Amino acid sequence: QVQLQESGGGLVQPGGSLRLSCAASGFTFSNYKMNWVRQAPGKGLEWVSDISQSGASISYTGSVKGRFTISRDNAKNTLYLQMNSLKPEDTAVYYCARCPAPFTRDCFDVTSTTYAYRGQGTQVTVSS
Amino acid sequence: ASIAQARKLVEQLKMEANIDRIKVSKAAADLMAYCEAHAKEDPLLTPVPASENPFR
Amino acid sequence: QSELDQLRQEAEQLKNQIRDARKACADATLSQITNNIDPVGRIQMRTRRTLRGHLAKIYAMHWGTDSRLLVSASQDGKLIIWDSYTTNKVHAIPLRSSWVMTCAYAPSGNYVACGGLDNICSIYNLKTREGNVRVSRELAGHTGYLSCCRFLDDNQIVTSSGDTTCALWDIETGQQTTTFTGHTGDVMSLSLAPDTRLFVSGACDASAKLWDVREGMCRQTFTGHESDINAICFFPNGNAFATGSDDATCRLFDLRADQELMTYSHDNIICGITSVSFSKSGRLLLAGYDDFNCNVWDALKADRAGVLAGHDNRVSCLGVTDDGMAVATGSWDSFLKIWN
Amino acid sequence: QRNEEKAQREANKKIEKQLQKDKQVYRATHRLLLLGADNSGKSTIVFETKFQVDKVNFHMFDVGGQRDERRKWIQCFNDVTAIIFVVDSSDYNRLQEALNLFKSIWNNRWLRTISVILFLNKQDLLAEKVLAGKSKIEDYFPEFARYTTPEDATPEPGEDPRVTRAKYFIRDEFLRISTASGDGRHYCYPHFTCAVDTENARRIFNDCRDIIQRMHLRQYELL
Amino acid sequence: HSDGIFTDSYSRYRKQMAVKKYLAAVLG
Amino acid sequence: IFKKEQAMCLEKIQRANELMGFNDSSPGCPGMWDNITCWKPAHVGEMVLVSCPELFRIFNPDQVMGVVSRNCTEDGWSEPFPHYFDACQDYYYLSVKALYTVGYSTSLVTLTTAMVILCCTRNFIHMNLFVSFMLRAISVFIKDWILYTVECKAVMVFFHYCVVSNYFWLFIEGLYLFTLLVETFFPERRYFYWYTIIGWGTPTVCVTVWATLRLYFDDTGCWDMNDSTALWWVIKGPVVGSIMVNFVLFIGIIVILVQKLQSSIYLRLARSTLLLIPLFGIHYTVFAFNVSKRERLVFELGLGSFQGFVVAVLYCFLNGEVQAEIKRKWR
Repeated sequence: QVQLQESGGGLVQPGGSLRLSCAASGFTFSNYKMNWVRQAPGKGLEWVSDISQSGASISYTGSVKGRFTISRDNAKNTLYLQMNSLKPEDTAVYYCARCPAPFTRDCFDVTSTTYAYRGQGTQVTVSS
Repeated sequence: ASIAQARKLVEQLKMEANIDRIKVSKAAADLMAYCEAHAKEDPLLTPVPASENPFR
Repeated sequence: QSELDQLRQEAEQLKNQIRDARKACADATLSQITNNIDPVGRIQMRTRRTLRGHLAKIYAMHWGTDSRLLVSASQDGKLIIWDSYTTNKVHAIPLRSSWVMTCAYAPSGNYVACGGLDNICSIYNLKTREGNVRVSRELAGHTGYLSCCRFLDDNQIVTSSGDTTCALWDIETGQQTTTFTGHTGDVMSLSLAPDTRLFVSGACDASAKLWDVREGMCRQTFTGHESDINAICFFPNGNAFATGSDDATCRLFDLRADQELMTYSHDNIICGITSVSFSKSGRLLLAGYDDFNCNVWDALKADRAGVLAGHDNRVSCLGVTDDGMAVATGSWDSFLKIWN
Repeated sequence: QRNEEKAQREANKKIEKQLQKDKQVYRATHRLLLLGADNSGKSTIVFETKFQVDKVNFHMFDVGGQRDERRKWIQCFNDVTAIIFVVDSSDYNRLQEALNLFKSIWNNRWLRTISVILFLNKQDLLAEKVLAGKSKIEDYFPEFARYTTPEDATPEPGEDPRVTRAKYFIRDEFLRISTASGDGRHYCYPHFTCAVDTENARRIFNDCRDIIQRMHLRQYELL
Repeated sequence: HSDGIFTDSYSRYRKQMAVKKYLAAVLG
Repeated sequence: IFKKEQAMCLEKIQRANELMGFNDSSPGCPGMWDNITCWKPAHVGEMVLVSCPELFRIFNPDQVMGVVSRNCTEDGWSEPFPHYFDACQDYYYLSVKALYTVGYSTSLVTLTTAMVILCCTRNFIHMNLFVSFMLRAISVFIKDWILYTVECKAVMVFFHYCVVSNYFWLFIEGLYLFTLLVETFFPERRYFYWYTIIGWGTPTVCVTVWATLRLYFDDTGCWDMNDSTALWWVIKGPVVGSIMVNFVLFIGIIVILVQKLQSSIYLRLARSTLLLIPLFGIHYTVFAFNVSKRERLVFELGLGSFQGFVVAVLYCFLNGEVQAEIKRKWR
């Protein structure tokens, strides 16, 4: 019954802005973590950003610090990721991934060959 | 790649579409019938004194 | 690639009509049947005997055929079969792989099994070697950890694993007889049927799958959970399945009505469920939690039948006897307890 | 028959003698789950490898061959006395996976009380990579600008201050993950090592000694 | 030892009191 | 106390007068035991001489002497020499006795309560220590009720057994913590089988050598006047040894603890020390030297007689699993 769908994507010129929106249904959304995990071609899976159950603790990791910003909507079952100042290396597939268990400070979802709680995602690309 | 999982899922969900699916009241009547047929002999529901209980 | 997308949309519209059809066969709920049923209300149990002697935690236990012998699975290596009447050990079998995860017991009382983290389900003989109990048959062949093993007959053994495989095995050749693939996550526990013709499998996928024993394809696929399936056990006839999750939502699924009949949640419970195995009656479900205590729940009337507390740490496995004369719990403090 | 009960009581006393020997054997050895990134110098840091220091035998239980998932079989390792970690201090492309992983080992539910050790491995490769200066830490970590050397840092003679600044930044990053939710129950002892030296088992012996001393002092509430 | 020093001093004192009272009752 | 020495010297007097009464002569005044001493029979005009019996040892101890004579007369026994009197605070003791009788009673009450609720392996040594405290309080009450006969000496032997066992048992708890922090590996619970043998099996050796070496060599009274240090130090040498060795083990544990605590600080170090004093018994180390006897007895029977209550508050009713076990009977 747990389903996750995603929205956004396309080709965006470097320097553009984009809004990735993840909509999920089938559970109670407000009581565990959320992660945003991207897939670069030729490489494995790499984790991008994390937000807690309320929006209290947010952390962006890697070379996406500051230029991107995520937030979430509990009552609309939605994740938001607003990105500014893209690059050729952010050509990726983007999956919104879920914590495996409620009420946890831990999360192992990103570096999975396969997982059970992440959608098929959107594709972002840039022009050159 | 996706063809094998697709034929598998449509098979495993058409069998669910070709089994007689009877009411929830029918299933709860089945559980209640098994309850009234097995309430007399179970040592868990009917408590037992120390003479005929081998766990004392 | 576009015809594969049309294939996916064909799959989506068909399971749309199926999941709308499954609602159509269910117009009333289970709450409309508990109105004229005499509830148990309160019931409690006194601990009778505490089998002690294990050196580290207890990970699984299996009940016997005569409801006198049980087999306990420590995690320092020892696999000890106890006599629960006289509260005394019968055999203590050291092992190769220390990290055992589930054991089982024969229908003829002759053999035991040890599922490991070292990927080899070992099978031990007992009554033909009363002295010098050694390893009879290794069942190498999996890649991941083996998570639940039972005995279908004394020649057939159903082992689930971690590489999603969940294969049915024959002891005489040491080969994978029938494979039941289809999952995409860690498969945690199995529960055999009375007729040994079906068996139900719960995984990390938040889904249960009911399989035949002969053809080898998924007949039924239930869903509805928000986390892992951490144990399952089901009804003595083969038409209702009790499922314990990590979301603390005990569920009772049906095979004839094909839809999820009963959910149970509460507000005082945030601890996940480790094992659910339930009585000969259709009344008592028994759940074990991460709040170090067992909770006896009533099936058709979702009310607390009772609390069985008394453990030092997390309860890891549970077992009801065949004759219903006892209920044993095994927790992570090396103390089994028997309750009736 | 009561005489078969007497033979059962004799076999019970023999079995209790068996459990007494194996209780002394099991309490003798200290399990140490060793997990880490691959191609990070994991095997050369000394499945089951048993090594003896000062008449104490550690059963270092590496795990391999399972598929790429934890949180079903990592709950089976909560009675160990340490968790050795090994990461690569040179390859900056995998530090963020290691940081998220050891954040998850710190704050899992059933591994709260288990206190990790840290072996930063392949050390002089980091020294070579920061002497050559091809890739900067600011390409991956945007936080390297607002950081300087710590005062307790012991610099190696003949090594640059950029070496000490980069290496102690990585150590302070792991420790900054540690002190957020560590409650005085479980600590993270860092250690820099290369793949060359064989002195490491002495250091694991000293720090497993420190973990058991702190575990005994928390039972008497003294500390 | 602290109860031993008290029992020693108290029993020596109480014998001294009875002997002084006896040499008061006899010799006046 | 007077009639037995009366009987002894009157036996001497009748022996004297029946030896002199064989001859045709006789003493003009017969031999007589006066109300503290006696005189040998003699003729008139004689001067019979004797020293004073042992009562002077508690009257004035420095003449060790006075000698008293007496004369005879045909009328009777004449006027003597300058006599034995001439020739050779209780509120405090009742205060101390009332203070420790309320002390050991509140000790015994809270210890049987805390041993009901407490009943690990550390908890085995702590339950054995609480057994020793309850045995000490029971034995002090039996001694105070009996002393204040072969039952008297046997109760005094049981009393010194309970007290010497309690001081050894504080020391063995100190050795258990210091062995746990230095030899940190090697859990040998064979040690535990040795612990009771050096805790309940050494004071039997001490009070048996004390009882036998008191039965010979000056058995006096109810064995409560110690009166000779070489028979007294057979149950004081072990207790002074236990106190001083436990003080070194407390210094060793505080060195290991400040070394782990450096890694406020000083408030946590002082709060760590101040709950290791009633368990290790460090407050007996202030007094190890007859002099300052009033201040020593007040500090070690007025405020050391609540050590059972302080230990049963600090180590059963307030710390750790017992509160969880209290919640196991609360919720």
